[PDB]
Amino acid sequence: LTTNEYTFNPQLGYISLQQRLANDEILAVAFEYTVGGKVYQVGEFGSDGVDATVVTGNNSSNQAIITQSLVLKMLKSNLTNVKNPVWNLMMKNVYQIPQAYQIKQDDFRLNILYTDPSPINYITPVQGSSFPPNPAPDSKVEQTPLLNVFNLDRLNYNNDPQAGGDGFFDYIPGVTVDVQNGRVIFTTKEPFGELIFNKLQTGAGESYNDPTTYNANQQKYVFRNMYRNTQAGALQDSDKNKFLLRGKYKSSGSNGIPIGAFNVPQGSVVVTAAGRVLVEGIDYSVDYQLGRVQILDPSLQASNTPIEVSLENNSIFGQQTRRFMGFNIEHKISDKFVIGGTYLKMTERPFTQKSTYGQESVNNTIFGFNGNYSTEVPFLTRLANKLPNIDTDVPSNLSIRGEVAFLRPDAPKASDFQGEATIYVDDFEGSQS
Amino acid sequence: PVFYSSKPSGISNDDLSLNTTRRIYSRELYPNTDIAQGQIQVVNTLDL
Amino acid sequence: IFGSNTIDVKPTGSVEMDLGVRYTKQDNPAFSPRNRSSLTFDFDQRISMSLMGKIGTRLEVNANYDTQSTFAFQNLFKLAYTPSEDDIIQKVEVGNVSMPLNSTLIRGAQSLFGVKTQLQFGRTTITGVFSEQKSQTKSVVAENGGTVQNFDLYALDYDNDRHFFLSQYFRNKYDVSLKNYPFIDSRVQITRLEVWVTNKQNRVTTTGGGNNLRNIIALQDLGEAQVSGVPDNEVVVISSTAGFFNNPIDSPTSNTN
Amino acid sequence: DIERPITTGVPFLLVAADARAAGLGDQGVATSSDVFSQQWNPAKYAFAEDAQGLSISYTPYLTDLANDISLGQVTYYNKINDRSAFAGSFRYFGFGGIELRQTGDPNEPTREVNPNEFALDGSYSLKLSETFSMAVAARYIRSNLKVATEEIDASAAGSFAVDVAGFYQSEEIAYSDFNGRWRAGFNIQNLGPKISYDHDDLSANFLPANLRVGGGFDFIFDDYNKLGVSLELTKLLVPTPPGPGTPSQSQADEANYKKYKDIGWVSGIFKSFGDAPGGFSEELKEITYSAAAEYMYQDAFAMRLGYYHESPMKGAKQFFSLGAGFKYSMIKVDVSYLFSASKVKNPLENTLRFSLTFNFGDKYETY
Amino acid sequence: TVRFGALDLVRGEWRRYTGTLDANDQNPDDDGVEFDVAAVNIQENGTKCPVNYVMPPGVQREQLYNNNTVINQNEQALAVRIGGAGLQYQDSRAVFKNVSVDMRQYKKLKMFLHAESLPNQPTLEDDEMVGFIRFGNDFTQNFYQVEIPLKVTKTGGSCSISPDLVWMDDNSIDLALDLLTRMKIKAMSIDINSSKRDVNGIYYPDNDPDLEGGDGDGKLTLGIKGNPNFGLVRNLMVGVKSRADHKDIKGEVWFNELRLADLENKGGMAAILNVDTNMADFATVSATGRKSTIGFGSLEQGANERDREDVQQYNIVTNLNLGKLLPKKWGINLPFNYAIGEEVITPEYDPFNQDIKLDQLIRETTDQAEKDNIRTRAIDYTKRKSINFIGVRKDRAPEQKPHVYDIENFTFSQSYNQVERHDYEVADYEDEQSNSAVNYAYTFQPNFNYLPSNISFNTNILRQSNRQQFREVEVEGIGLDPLYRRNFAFNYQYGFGFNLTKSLKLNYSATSNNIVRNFLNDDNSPKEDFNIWDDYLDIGTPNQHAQQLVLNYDIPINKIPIFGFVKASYSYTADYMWQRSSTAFSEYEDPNGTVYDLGNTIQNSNSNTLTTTLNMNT
Amino acid sequence: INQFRSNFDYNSSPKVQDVNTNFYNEIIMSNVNLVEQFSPLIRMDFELKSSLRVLSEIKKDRALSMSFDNNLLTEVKGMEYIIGLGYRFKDVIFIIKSDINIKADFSLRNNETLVRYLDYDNNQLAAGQNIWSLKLTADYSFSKNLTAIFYYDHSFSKAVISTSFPLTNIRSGFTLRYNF
Amino acid sequence: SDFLVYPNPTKSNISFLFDNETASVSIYSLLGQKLIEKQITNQNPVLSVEGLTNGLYFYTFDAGSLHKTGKIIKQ
Ligand SMILES: CCCCCCCCCCC(CCCCCCCCCC)(CO[C@H]1O[C@@H](CO)[C@H](O[C@@H]2O[C@@H](CO)[C@H](O)[C@@H](O)[C@@H]2O)[C@@H](O)[C@@H]1O)CO[C@H]1O[C@@H](CO)[C@H](O[C@@H]2O[C@@H](CO)[C@H](O)[C@@H](O)[C@@H]2O)[C@@H](O)[C@H]1O
Repeated sequence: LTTNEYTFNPQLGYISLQQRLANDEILAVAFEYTVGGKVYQVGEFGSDGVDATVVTGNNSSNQAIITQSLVLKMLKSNLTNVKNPVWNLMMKNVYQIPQAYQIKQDDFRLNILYTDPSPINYITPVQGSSFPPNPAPDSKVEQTPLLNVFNLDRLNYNNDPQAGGDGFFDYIPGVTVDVQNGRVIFTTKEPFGELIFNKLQTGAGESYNDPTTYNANQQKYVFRNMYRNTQAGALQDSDKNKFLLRGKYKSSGSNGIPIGAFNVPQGSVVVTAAGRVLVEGIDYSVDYQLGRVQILDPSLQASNTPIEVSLENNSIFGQQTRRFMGFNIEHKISDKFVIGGTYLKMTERPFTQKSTYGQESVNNTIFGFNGNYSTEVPFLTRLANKLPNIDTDVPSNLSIRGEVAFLRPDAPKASDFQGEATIYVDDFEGSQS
Repeated sequence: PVFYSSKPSGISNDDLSLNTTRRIYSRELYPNTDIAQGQIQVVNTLDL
Repeated sequence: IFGSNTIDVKPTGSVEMDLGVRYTKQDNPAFSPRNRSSLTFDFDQRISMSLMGKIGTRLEVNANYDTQSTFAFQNLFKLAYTPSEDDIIQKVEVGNVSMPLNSTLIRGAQSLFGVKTQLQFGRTTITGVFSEQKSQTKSVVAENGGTVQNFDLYALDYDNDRHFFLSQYFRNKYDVSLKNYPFIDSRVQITRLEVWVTNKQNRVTTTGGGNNLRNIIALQDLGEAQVSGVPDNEVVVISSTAGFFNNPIDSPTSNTN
Repeated sequence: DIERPITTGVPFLLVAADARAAGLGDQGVATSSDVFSQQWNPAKYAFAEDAQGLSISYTPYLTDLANDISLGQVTYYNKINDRSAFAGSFRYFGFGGIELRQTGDPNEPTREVNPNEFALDGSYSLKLSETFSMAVAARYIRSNLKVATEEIDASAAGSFAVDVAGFYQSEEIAYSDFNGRWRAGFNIQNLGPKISYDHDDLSANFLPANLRVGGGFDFIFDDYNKLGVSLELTKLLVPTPPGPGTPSQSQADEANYKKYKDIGWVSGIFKSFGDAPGGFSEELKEITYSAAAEYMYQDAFAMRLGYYHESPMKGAKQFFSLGAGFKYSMIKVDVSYLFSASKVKNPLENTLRFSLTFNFGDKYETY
Repeated sequence: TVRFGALDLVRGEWRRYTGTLDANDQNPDDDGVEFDVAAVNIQENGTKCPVNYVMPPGVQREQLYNNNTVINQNEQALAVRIGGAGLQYQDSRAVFKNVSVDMRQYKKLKMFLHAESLPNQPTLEDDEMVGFIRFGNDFTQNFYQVEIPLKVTKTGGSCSISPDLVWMDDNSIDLALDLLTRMKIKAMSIDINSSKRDVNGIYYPDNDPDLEGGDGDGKLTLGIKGNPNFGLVRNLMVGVKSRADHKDIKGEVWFNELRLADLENKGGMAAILNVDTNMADFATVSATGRKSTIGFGSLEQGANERDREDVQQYNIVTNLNLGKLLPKKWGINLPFNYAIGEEVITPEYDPFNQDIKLDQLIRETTDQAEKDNIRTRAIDYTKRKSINFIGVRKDRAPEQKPHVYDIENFTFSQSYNQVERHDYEVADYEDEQSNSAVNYAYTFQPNFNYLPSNISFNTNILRQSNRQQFREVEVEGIGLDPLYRRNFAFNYQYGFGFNLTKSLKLNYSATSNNIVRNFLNDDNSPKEDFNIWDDYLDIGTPNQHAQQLVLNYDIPINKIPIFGFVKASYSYTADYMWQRSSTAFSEYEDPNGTVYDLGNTIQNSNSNTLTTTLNMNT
Repeated sequence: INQFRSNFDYNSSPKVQDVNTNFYNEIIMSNVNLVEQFSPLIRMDFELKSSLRVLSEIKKDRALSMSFDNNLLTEVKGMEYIIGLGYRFKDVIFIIKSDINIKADFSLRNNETLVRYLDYDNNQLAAGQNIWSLKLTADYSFSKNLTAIFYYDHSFSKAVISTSFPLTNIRSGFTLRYNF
Repeated sequence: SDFLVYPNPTKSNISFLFDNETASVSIYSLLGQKLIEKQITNQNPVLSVEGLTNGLYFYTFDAGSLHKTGKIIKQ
């Protein structure tokens, strides 16, 4: 492999390939490392190994060819055996953040939750028993956040150690995080196995490698079979996969918010800062061709407020045909008073009479009454003129915009089985490839 | 397919009707399956 | 019904029409003799025209048909019939109509294809539309610059078959060496590393870092010494370890172990 | 839904290639004399106003996914006398081009495969009377929708077809409020031997033999405003496969299918009427229809609405059509859009069909 | 001669569950039960020997258009074959599937089941094999189980049976999920070791003498194990159980069309009120008030995308030009932005149990303390408050001479954002941020010159203070220990550009970042009541310091009238960086107890460059 | 040299020979590359007075790569002949008169990848390519708007190793372009 | 190396050579839409069509703004 087909951790001693080896591919290594002044080598390199071929003879009639092999160390075997130590060399504590590329601190939050059935930031003992008494300060499980339980939070923002941590994932770009590939590495090789087993251990009579001796608290939280067995083989143990790594990461790259579409329709972008709709000419600007939204409001840029940007992108392929119909009344009560009665109906036409889960069709209706009232108030202008050093003549304005909307949803009659809106959890046609 | 489409030399129509040399159509093996017009209509069985 | 009889709809752009024969012949013996050659008719069009104009000073026509991109937001067609202001009907639009609604709760669709009509009863403005929508609504959340992406992995969904410890020594040293991170309690500094995989590509090239292809005998117990808290059979596959090791128990991984 | 539809080869012959007819609800058998009038009714080429004309039509397929799949058409008509005309069309349905390769170098030789299907037809139309004309068309159909691999042959399947058409256009008849004009037309299409995709005697598919009968009327206001209302009925002249059976269990199904498939096209034309347990009222369901209205202003702007309906139990292709046509100097541009109304996904939805016709030569009067 | 018309390796989406389903045997890899899972479709298995496969009554083949053709898509069902020695009395065999199904917007869960005897085997009798679904978080600790005794399709004569005799209505599962909710609420009071639970730990309301009417379904048997959630079904399993006491049953069971029906189409309401006023270009007040009910949403949102929560929010934003309160002769640009707001979100479904509506759970609790706990842990409250003094500067006079000591060069920016939240996770989450910045930028305008061309210097005091206390979702009496994150930092960068000669050009810059660490005790234990404004103008110990120097020289050798052609151009970029090691290094404590200083890091960099033209002409 | 390293075995220890009985080297590498490129070897570009412009260029390339892991010489050779002819026939009569622009592009790319063993005669042909091509195109303006182009592409790709198959491609026909 | 699909008539995966920006490939494959929707990255471009069926499939590779479509062949 070339140096661009893998990376490795020079201190912790593990390689990370650029391509997954999910088949009979064999992985073999030869490495040389240093411990202070000592140098150790574990395989045969091309430089110091035997020559590839030794030839004994003059012409092709009497020549003898001897092709020799390099002796390397096996990391992945040809035939998968989980009862072998070579199985243990694969790291099962690295989690790829989905589609993350260059995760940076202050733009990355991680948390560990126990979903059973709701996301909970801690662990309760099995009823009828309790967690081990008088734990070490690093072995606290009772009333302890799960980042502290799995040793992913023991440092403050500046990576200095703190007593109970700061409640945030410890972002160390060489120990717990892989910046260039967006991977999170745990500080233990089996975090949901031997680590939480040791946290919950009530005595020396329980051994991690003998699941018959667990103390009814390890029988619930210790996910041993995800480390002793393949992922497909660990799907059998259904009651253990309850720990959820939930988080967010912020991708900016360039200056502006990438709305995820290009050549968006004019006026199709709506930006809301904190429940209020910004003005497209004042608080932000839109570059439609590049699909960028730049926030021009000084107080909003440095505000940490989550800005929601909604856009109608027409670069879609495969979406069902959407029938949009409806009307809009614009009664004008006076020269400064408007009443509207918008009614809209959006139906979808499914490709098939059967709708699978996720690919659901909508037959929604939304109707609303709105009212706008804009006036000039010279009283405010005169009051401002009463201020010490203000004598401007620009008129003051007031504007009240109310709106009420009702949404009556439905499902299209096309996707109805025996007269009722139907969604197929499994029609059993997608199996058996 | 050259045996059935453009019959070669030394092959008769009796050689192509044996249930071991004859042509299999999908309408025989899959009578309920609908096949688009102009696509493959025959089953290319693997003979041993 | 129209202001005048003048029809000056000017077209612009280009049209291409290629007609010919495409002959192909691949000398693959595995093919049937009926597949000796493929002589097909190759016909293609590149209609790349636009059409702008006014009809009777009441119809405005604006169309752009270009068969060289995604038609959902490139192939445009707009008919606008605008009677006199005295009439009830103010505008009838056919084609790429728009439905801009100045309401926060109820959002209209900007990209539609259909009929849009507008009536004005003195003070009441009734705008009706019936169309098909060519776009999809998409929402993003941005905090301090760029967008925010959430992720929800589970315990089992780890990254497999990609990350490998280089030895049982490193595997059993990992936890203890990361006890007081960010300080790593390990003086190991891996200087050189070469990795060999199964070669299925069999593609020889001078630009892919040379052409190195060696016979490989990868051993499992190579460079293996014992471990303190780990039994030998969890470190080596050899049936008998009697007379196998020739170094102290906690020795670092090396060929001589 | 659809129960036992008729299985006919080369179905792309039944797809409207021109934007005018596709905007009139896929019917042109009785409309005004048109350059595109080769697929629908060649017999009105004798009534064309211009001496000769060329036409290029484009119908994209699956526009959202791929920009390659399409149905193009090139038509050329030329009337020599005032009684006759020669026409020739070339319809080509193509997937574009698949550039198949098996290596990674960006310069190794790639093999292009373009599975296509084209019909090249030529017709002669003679105006027997002053209001009635006939036409005979010969068509060659070739299908190359297969990709050559191992143990599969991609030889193109060919066939021939004969079309007989007739078109009657009455003189301008005045009425109480307007001076209208009557038109009628019939067309029997794709009368030819079975097309064999496997190049074998046993496995052959019928040609999509078609029968169109249509009639239309023109309301004329001020001699420069026209409103043409047309109505067309269409029927397939291919026997329908039997359903449950007309005697274990698979024995009856196989016997009925074999009996149906051992029927010649010449006999199949006569056998089309009936062959069902239902009566004449149920038999009449086999006819599809389409009604259209086209408004013409100054003979240079046209706005067309159309509605095409098939039977619920076969085909199930019902839709509305909008169309617009503009004439600048000698180039007529037509655009057509389709609003589906059937429970099955029409591949022509969200698709704007385009047509561009040039007309040149001397101007012939119309009776 | 053997002609393989088709030869494939077939892989399925439903995995056989290799593990016990009854707590008595515990070794399912025994009993000699040949348990197969396959699929029967109308394209291939339309001629099966026991029963020809036919679509269930009302099901139709999907029709698609590929190329001007109508293609009837395949119709398939999942077949499960139990043969060999047959099931034990209570042993069960099942196939599972990992999914993500939210079935809270649909009222009914329906399925078609078919049972038949194996050929050449003893006939399976009615109400012996039980077809069951089991869905939830897992298959052993948290699930709903819906069982139905199967009526065996009578065979023996013709293999082609009418679909209403293959897919009988007595075997179709039609389960209302509100029955599951009622069963869950009833089982909330059942102990985990109660006698009402069976050996497997499942609670069947039918087998409970104290419960009237059973589980409310006369055809189905319902059971619940461990507080599952059908608002997110992560695991779905279908299988067959046995009911024959002294018998081992063999048979084939088809499952088809597992669907959700009877959508809840009750709508929603929303209202918005925006009052926006401006006052003589001096004041601007914009108050927005929004209030939405459960089930509201947009047109494009489906069943699971609409709002399952009542939202009630407001937001008042005020802008003042305080600089206009002062005379314009000495212009002051002092904008003041004050934006307050808050939202309250009451969920439709209780955050605990995730699938019982909050009102229904509140009614069926009969415990005032617990009712208050539920109603309080449900609500999601958020309050934001922002104050901004960004861009404070004195505007230059129209006729004013630029000067180095002029105050018009400075610029001030203050920001203070506070967020107070509390929801199902955080009992009280506080986040205060203060950011004060002072910028300076002067540009000079017209042995060697020692007058810099431009000088820049900008400072920043960035303080972040998050307090995050998670809740005990059991009782609102204690809670968890609050977690404090503090990022008190003092950054400052500066630089200047000299043009010592017409050729030389020297650009220097230095950026430093210190961290304020006065909020900690003698140990590494953060203090609780340390305000963010406590010791503001504090410069902490340095944390990072970077220097950069850029020299550009043209080497005026052209003045020498021997080398008038040389165009030498030298460039020298020097960089330095000092980075403070974390306290894990500076105060490392070896296992012998000795404390070692492992020191910081220093980095260096040069960028020498020499571009010469050396024109040999002249 | 893409990557040279210092040898940890080149030290002061009395062990000075490896398993191959070779002295340890101070600097060790795996590959060295000699890349020669005539781009172009020649380019005769000349326009005649009859508007017949000719652009005939020959390019050559060698990519010797010596690998010390297996001590093999991977040699990549490339040759490319290119000919471009351009003519303008003046006033060709079909009653309609205009100029015919003839453009011919001939090409021939040879490519080889051998692996040479030093110890004996085992020259392996690892890869190859042999593709010649010819694109003729004649443009003729029937009017100010309508133009017609006659195009003819002919490509033949031989097999250097057996894993590749000879491929003949011949596109031909007409192209009518109309502008408004 | 602009954009390649190396094995077009494949009984196996797709190798999908392209630029750095990641991909959003999808498959519809003869009729309507049957989205596969993998998440090809810059240096791990391997698909999975080996199991679905045999036919001429439609793919829409998405490198951000680089929406390149085409047809693959399942042998
Ligand atoms: C089987 C297929 C036949 C195809 C016929 C093609 C004829 C091409 C000739 C261009 C043309 C037709 C418009 C074609 C537009 C289609 C473009 C296609 C685009 C595809 C995507 C433009 O004519 C128009 O265009 C104007 C250009 O601006 C012309 O201006 C002027 O145009 C030029 C003065 O003529 C000036 O040079 C130009 O300076 C001016 O400006 C005008 O004359 C006119 O409006 C003129 O047609 C003329 O050519 C003759 C040939 O001998 C044709 O005779 C026919 O020949 C056989 C049939 O070929 C038949 O057997 C035969 O019976 C019949 O006598 C007639 O038709 C004739 O009228």
